[PDB]
Amino acid sequence: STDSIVKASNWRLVEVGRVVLIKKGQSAGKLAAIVEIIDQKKVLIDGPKAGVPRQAINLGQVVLTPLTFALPRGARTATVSKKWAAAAVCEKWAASSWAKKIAQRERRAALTDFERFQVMVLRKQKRYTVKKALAKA
Amino acid sequence: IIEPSLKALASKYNCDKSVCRKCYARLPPRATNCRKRKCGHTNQLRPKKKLK
Amino acid sequence: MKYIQTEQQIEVPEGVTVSIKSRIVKVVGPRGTLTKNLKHIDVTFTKVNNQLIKVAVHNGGRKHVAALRTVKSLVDNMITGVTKGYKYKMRYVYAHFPINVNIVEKDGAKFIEVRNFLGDKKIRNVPVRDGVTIEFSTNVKDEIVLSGNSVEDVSQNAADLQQICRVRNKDIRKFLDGIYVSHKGFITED
Amino acid sequence: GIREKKAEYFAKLREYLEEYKSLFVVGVDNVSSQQMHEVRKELRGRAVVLMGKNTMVRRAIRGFLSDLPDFEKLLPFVKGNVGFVFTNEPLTEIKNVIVSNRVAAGLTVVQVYDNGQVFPSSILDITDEELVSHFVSA
Amino acid sequence: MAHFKEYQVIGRRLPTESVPEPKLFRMRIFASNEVIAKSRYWYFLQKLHKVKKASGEIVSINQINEAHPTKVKNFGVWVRYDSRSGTHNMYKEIRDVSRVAAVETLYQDMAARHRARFRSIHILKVAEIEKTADVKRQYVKQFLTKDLKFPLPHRVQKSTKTFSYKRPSTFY
Amino acid sequence: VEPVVVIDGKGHLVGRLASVVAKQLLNGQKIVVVRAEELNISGEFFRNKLKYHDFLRKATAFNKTRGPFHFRAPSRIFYKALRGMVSHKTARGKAALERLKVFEGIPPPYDKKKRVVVPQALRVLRLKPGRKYTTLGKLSTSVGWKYEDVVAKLEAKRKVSSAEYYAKKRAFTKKVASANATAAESDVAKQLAALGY
RNA sequence: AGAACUGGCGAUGCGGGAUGAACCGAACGUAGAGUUAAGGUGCCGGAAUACACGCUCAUCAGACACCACAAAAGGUGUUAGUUCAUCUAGACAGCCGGACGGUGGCCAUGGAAGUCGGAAUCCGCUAAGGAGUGUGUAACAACUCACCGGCCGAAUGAACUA
RNA sequence: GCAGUCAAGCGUUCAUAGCGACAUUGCUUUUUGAUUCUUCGAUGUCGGCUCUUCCUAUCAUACCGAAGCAGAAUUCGGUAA
Ligand SMILES: [Zn+2]
Repeated sequence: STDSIVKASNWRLVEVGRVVLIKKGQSAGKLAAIVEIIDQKKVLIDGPKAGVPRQAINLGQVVLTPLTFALPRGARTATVSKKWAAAAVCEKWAASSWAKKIAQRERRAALTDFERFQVMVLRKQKRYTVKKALAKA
Repeated sequence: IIEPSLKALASKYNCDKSVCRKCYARLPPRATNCRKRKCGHTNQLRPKKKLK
Repeated sequence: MKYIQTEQQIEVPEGVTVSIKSRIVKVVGPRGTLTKNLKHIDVTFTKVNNQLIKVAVHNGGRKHVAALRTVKSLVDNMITGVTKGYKYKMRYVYAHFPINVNIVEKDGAKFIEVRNFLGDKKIRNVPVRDGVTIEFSTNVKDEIVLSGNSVEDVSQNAADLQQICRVRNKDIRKFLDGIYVSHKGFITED
Repeated sequence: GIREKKAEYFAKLREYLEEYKSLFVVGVDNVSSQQMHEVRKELRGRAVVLMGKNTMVRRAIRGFLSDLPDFEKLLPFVKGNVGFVFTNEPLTEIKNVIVSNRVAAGLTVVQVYDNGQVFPSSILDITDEELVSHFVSA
Repeated sequence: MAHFKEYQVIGRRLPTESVPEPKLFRMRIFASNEVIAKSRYWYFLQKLHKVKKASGEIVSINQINEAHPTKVKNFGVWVRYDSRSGTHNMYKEIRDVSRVAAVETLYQDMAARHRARFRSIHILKVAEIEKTADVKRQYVKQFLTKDLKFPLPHRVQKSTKTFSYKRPSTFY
Repeated sequence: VEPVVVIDGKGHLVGRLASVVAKQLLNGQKIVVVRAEELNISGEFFRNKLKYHDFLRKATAFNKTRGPFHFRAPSRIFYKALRGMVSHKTARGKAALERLKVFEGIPPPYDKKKRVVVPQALRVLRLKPGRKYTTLGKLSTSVGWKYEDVVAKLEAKRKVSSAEYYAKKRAFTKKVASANATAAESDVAKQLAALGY
């Protein structure tokens, strides 16, 4: 065909309204959103839903999300929480495979040996079904 | 027997050049500095002297 | 100062196509096809339409930036070659000894053959690259031409023919003989 | 000096924005130096034409808002290789001598300004057959 | 030479019977404690007037917090620094949130690009640029462009373990 | 955490890898390395080659054959590099070395085994892009090593067989992910998921 | 080689300085536990391939006081900075339009109309225009610059410093 | 002993093709000195011969650059032991 073809790296851009995960620090396991940029490696964030205070940070302690919402620059924390709720971004985050695996391993940590034996027996029964299931087909 | 057009044409390749006063290299005539590391990429150059 | 974003722009005209995948470039047009690999540069691309591409660098230094332009220029050179073609005319030069020039094929090798350079008994043989084609001029004397879509091969075999007939031990300012590039342009638009 | 030369240009512009009641913003795109001169000798009757840097045209007209406030709306029309033909003669005469006579197509009339009014120069060429349909049909 | 703080330090000659109520001088000092602050205060006051710590007195040392430690600001800093064979004046622009963070980054940057040390550096002025386009420097201006966005390519996983089983990716 | 540790030479950095291998041996893990020729070395070929040549001229002047031994082959290159990081004149160091194995390409007894990677030693991870570097097979065959082309031949021979195996396994996993979803929609699966599985 | 003050070595082990009489730390009964020193934490080697800001890529890098050396002079390599200058009354760069009239200005000649050469550098209209910076014709035709204007819109040049 | 910087000047003109005053920074330990650390209950204290190797600041040979290189010849210089 005549159609020119290219792949372009679809990167998570650093921007305003961009929601982020905290990797390190006291707010590990939390989410927040950017307000403003300072340099290549420094930004300003707030996690009022998550309960993070408005603050600057280096980006090494943080990973971007694939998610993002609409937000003007310099938004104070109240407006930030407002737009966060309006966009319903934590809801959307919960539907991630990412958050699900996270809460999964959180459970896996929280398990009790009784529950682990339960898990074992359940795996065994599931497997007994699945073997003869994947015998005929 | 040999004509001035191709004379100048060849001079582009043999004469119309510049020379390092240190690295003795054969440089583009309009260059400012020597492209050679050993002379410190210096600026002290000259033109290749002309014949007769 | 680590420029945060810079970019250059590339036009794609009608009848042309391009395919980019992991810095592996195919460029197809009427003359044929041309391929290249640019994995030795870390850069991004973007089709915006079938008429334009952007190339871009994020957060690059000075020398990192510099490659964007030459890469763009190289792409443009490929495009111009696959559409218009490239054509490099030289001229022979001599004052006493007539430079004898022919072509000759060893197992289809197509070596250019040169004799009588300054009266030498030496026969010089220069292979012909692929995709490049040669014509002796008839309307005008001693004007032999190369042409092809690959500027690299064209220019290189041309300069091969240049530097192969390099005089030794003699004041070239007087001894100007050789073969010298007079003109370079395209096959198309004359 | 050069700023005085910019001032030298600004003065003649105000000289003609004030001395003349009308002006024709004319497209001087593509007009030759010989075509610009032959427009003068025909315009030596009334009209005087003033060229310069459009940026100096706008920056000159931008400065004229204390008095001459209705000159504000020339600035949307200070674009491209264009120029003013300041004149007091009637509309269609200078308009035709600009547009029809000594034209090579190729100078048109971009805008005609007079007493804080804007004409698109199209109804300006209305010869007849427009008032009869208005007066008779009314 | 640590994470800094800003103090205002007010100090005075000792009062005499001749001259009581001497002429309170204040300074804004970037330093990591009041001790260093008082030291530098006397350093500078010695340089300007015929006074020293022995004939003088410090009236008050007060820490100044930023008024808006979250609003991202653009500072201009006028600096004096001793080189190896000379001393020089500078104006540098820094986009950061607080004066103190700007000063931290400035000392690191001058040590990096000039191998200058704190002992060698005098800070003449720190001033906020209220309006953009009064900024003079491109490496700050490229962040003031409207609706700025860019990615962070080549994300590297610092690994908890020594061994991995799958050649990771720089996608991000 | 294993009896054996099989490692790919590819994409790594020599000294980094050698340090970590050294400490792992001296803690007592048994290690084995493959595809050494695919090592990456920082800095360009010319610099690395000059450094080898300087290393190469140094010899016991009165008798060359007892002096330093200038092994060319990439395996022995990494071997030397790592021996520099060990008290190999110890019986403990000699034990640590006996715990080690190194290979070019990847022979049968390991190619059918899992083999792993060491992020602290990876070029792309550690070494900044925009920087040049060097390939160990190129350097070795430059400086007197012979058997490169053989490695290409054997490794392609292997890789085809590996591809067939992987695709065969993939079809089986697709079968699995098909036949298991039906039980994924089952009460036991629901309970396991409630438990975090 | 010879002096002043002090501290050391000699008469003194120890930890570090790889090695080392004198340096750094510290001075010693025999043992244990804890905390440090100077010094160090990729591996040899015990200790973070810790964090952060930036600089640097060397066809001869650099890598720790004592200490095991280096300069003068240079560099359109790179970084950062100072002074000056052009420029938002629109600059530079780059594109773009005019590149005229008195006028083919005067001599030179087979022809030389702004561009083989020799001699004058004048005037008009001009936003501006050289009696032309050049390609091209046998010579005109046909373009581009000097100079000026449309476009973008804030940059552009030089000399310096480390 | 050797190498650099600057360049008034030579080089018909032309500082720098090649030279280069006035100064001036360095390198080497094959000169000779200075010192006297080691050895005087003992290092066999010129030169030659024979023989192996190392250096390069290359005399020749390889490939090259520059010239006041027309050619021939010669010079300056480079990667090179
Ligand atoms: Zn040179």
